[PDB]
Amino acid sequence: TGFYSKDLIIEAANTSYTNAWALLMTLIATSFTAIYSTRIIFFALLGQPRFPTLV
Amino acid sequence: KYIIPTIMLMPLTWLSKNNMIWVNSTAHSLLISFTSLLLMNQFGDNSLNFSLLFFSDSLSTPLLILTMWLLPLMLMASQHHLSKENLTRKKLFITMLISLQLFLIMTFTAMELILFYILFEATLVPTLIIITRWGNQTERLNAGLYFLFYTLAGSLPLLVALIYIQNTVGSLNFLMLQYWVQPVHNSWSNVFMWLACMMAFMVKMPLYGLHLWLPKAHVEAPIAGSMVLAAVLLKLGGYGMLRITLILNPMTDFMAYPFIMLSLWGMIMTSSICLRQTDLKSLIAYSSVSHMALVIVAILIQTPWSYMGATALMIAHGLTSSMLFCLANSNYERIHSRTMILARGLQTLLPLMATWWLLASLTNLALPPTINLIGELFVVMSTFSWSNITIILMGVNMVITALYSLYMLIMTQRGKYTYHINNISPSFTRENALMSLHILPLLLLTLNPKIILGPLY
Amino acid sequence: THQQKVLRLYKRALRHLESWCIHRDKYRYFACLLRARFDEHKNEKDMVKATQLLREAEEEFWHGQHPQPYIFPESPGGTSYERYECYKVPEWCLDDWHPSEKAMYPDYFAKREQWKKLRRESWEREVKQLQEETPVGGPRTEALPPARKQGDLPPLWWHIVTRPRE
Amino acid sequence: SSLPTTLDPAEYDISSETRKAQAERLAIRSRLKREYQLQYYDPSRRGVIEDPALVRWTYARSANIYPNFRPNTKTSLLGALFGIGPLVFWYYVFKTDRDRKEKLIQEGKLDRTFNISY
Amino acid sequence: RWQEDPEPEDENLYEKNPDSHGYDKDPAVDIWNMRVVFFFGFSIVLVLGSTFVAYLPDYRMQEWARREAERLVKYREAHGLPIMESNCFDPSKIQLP
Amino acid sequence: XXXXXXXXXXXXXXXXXXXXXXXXXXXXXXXXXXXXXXXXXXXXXXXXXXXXXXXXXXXXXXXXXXXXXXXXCQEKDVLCMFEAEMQWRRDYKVDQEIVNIIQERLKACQQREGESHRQNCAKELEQFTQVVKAYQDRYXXXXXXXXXXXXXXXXXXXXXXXXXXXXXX
Amino acid sequence: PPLTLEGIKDRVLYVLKLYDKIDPEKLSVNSHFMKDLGLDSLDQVEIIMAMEDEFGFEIPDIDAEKLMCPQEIVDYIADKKDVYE
Repeated sequence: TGFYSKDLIIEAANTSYTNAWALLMTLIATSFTAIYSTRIIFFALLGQPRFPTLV
Repeated sequence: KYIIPTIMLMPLTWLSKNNMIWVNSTAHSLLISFTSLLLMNQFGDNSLNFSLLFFSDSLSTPLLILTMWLLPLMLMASQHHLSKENLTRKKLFITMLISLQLFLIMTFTAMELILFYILFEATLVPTLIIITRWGNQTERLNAGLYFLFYTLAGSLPLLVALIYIQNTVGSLNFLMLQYWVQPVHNSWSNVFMWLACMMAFMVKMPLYGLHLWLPKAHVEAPIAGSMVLAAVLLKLGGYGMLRITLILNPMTDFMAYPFIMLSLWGMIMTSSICLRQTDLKSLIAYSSVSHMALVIVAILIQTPWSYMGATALMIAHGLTSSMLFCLANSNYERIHSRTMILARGLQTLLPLMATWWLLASLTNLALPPTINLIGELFVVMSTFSWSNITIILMGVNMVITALYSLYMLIMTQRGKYTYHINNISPSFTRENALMSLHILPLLLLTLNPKIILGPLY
Repeated sequence: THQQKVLRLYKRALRHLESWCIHRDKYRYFACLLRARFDEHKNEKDMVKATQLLREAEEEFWHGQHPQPYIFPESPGGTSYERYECYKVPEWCLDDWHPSEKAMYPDYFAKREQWKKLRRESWEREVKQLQEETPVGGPRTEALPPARKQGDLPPLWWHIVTRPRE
Repeated sequence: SSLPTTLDPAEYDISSETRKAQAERLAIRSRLKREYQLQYYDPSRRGVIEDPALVRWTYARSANIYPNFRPNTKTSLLGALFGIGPLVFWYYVFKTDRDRKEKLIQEGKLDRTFNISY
Repeated sequence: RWQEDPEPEDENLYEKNPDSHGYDKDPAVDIWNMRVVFFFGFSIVLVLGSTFVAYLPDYRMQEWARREAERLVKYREAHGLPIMESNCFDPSKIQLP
Repeated sequence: XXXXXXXXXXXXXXXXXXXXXXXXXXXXXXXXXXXXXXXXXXXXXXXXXXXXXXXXXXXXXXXXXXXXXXXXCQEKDVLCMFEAEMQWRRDYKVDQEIVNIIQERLKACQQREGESHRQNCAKELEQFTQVVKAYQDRYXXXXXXXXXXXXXXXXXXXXXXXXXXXXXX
Repeated sequence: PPLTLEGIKDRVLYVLKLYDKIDPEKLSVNSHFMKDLGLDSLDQVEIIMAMEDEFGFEIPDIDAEKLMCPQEIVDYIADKKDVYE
């Protein structure tokens, strides 16, 4: 469902008369989506458990 | 029909026995307030005439109904106070509140400039006695002296102004007669003629300058937080500005231009001081300067939109600020010092009052349309037609109106109250009644305030 | 209080180390590296050099000072539920219960009457015991424990010996 | 506002004459605490106590208007420059906007076609 | 020393003695005052009063002008040429010079 | 009715050509909810109409015409001006609500076309510009709060400016 | 989750025994870490940090000086958390 929402914004924004620097700044942010999502997976979920409790 | 039932309320208190008093003064005023809403709400094409000029009529006055609504509401608040005092002085005091309301009925109904003025100054004497006696704090005499020093030095210039106009052009008396109005040609002799008519209502309608009249009367309160509602009536008592600007001088408003500018900083700098101050009553007293400054900005523009916003704001402030003083009364009767830092903690002791704190604080802001948004929004939309830059100044005020309400809430939301052993009992039946009888008329005016904001609406 | 200054700096260093590291095995490795630093210098007695090392300990601690510190559980101040989930009704409100409503749960009402009677009777003895322990004019910083505690009741308890909980 | 690093473990005397002064801090602190403790743990109190530190705190802001400011120095005139100054500032802002608007009404019409308001 | 002034009074009952009260002195009169006559003005002036605030007082020709305007729109469009507004109050009056 | 412009004719007819599935679910619910509570409310409205029977006539709006204008009454006099001030105020209250009808005509223009909106209509936008411009220049909109004496001065100010422009050109 | 007086004596003892700094026979319940158990000045802060993280980390530096005996440390942790009625 991200393809039906997010991917249609990026493809439309490429064909424009508007600023290139404004377009290039958003293009880094679209690739930036994968890093913070893995900061929920790899850090908090995945790997060795780090929950500090006796039980 | 409003002459000699309030005058018949006078012997009621004296004749009634010592066990009663409060039961008679309230019940025989609520049915009188019912008749005001029954008869005065009717209007034709223009302004009517109820009788010959002893008390005249209504043109844009639903503000008369508000005074009749506060006719029993002041007696509700002063119940814990004046409970340990002499029974003869209780009979003396209620009559002084009645006499205030007696002249207040007269001033709103009478469509004169001469009869209005002498009964406008007849509200000054009862308030003086009400402030200087039963004052819980020291130096209450400064609140009494400056009450008549600031007002009378500005209002006695009306005698040299009003009589001068009627000597030149017909007579002011009937007002609807006064359409012989010649346009003011803007001369140096006419400069002080405009100023003397305005300066009388520059004191009771607080600007940035000559505004110290108000907070001293509230900090050195007449009675705890009970007779402050009469001082709220004195704020809206400067409604003569609606009549003077419209009738006496419509052409020359070049001198109004600096007075809007003086009240424009009476919006920001009067709200800035109302952020750090320790007294809880003073945090309502300085906020009441800014909300009543809105009217002074509005009237001097003289556009039809501003009058719609102003007349709404006169009723809006009369029921919202007075409600905030009732919350200050409930805190002062338990702690006996109005320090905001000391009195800290709701819900732990006062669960039901906390919801009433919200319905009174957030009304300073523009909520879902009660009467305050309807009051403010028309004024802001009127200032844009005057000048485009106004909303930059007006927008800062919209931020600090949130710094009015939430700062009053947060400093009472902080659950501690470690030093407090008192405030054990939550609330009396009459205590919560003050919270309801102030807010529910505001809640009923959400539906249709057509009979509130009505100068030809 | 030089011994307290070393302990407070070391306690802060351990709880700030967990914010920089990710895994528990890496936390143990860096803690032993910190143990190699502090234990070697504390062994010998120093008068000027010990204070010089403590002022040098401000550095490294300030180079790595703010990565948003891991104050995870209910800690005093900081972040994450400092004084939260607290209704905290005091004993002052527990006395003003209305009739025809205070009758519900009579065991709590009957016990509280005995607690109030125990406090009112022992207050005169607590004032004598508390007033007796005085160096001259004012106290020299600290509480007053019971010295001649025959029957019972320390001088000064109600808020201290009657917390709401959590 | 703090200029260098956050002041907590920086700049302090190494157990000199300040230790005698630091012990004096707890002596006055406990003196005000013990009189607070005696007027707290009794069941027969009922009522919020005074605390003179907060009473004088309110008196410092509300009062002390004319006992203070009796030497009206040049700093008060600098405060007056922030007083009257902004009020005269808008006089050259609103008038310049009005003379821009009023000239556009008479010569070279700038009025709105659908302006029924005011 | 004043020898007459030192006599402080601090008595706030509220719940202690009357159990259920709005104000001090005489509980029988208090129920009749704080809970009865205050609430009759709370019922009549606010509920039966609300049928007079906005509910049918006609009020300065607000609904009257709707029936007046609707019949004047159809009249001056079918028979007349200008659309209800052209000149105000003065048709060929006395000139300025 | 009559005063309201309204649409010419409403179109739309059911096709149902492509696929079967379960027909039209909206039309199936339209027949279902027509008898569920739409028929019950129509029966209750008919029962309330039948229970009315005798009804009051009510003679509607009062006339009251002319009574001499303020322009006709020369020289200041309280007895003559009072009825003239009422006549101007009654017209000003009507002229306020004339704009409101044409305002609602433009509201109907936006909805009843939808897709076109600006390209079509052509009459409602033209009628709005004919009335508002007449309202702006004659009936206050610049003369502050309403006054009958000020309106005569405003009408004379527009007439003197027009006469000076016509004589020059 | 509810906490009992027996639970406080079981969780603190298991955390102390797992530390490997002191023998299980050397420290039982009342043997102090200051002199009896055989722990250093740096170890006192290390044992306090480990015991707090296991149960509920809310141990200030002011109470760390008072916390020396494991029997007193279990009582101080129960007093702050309001455990065992």
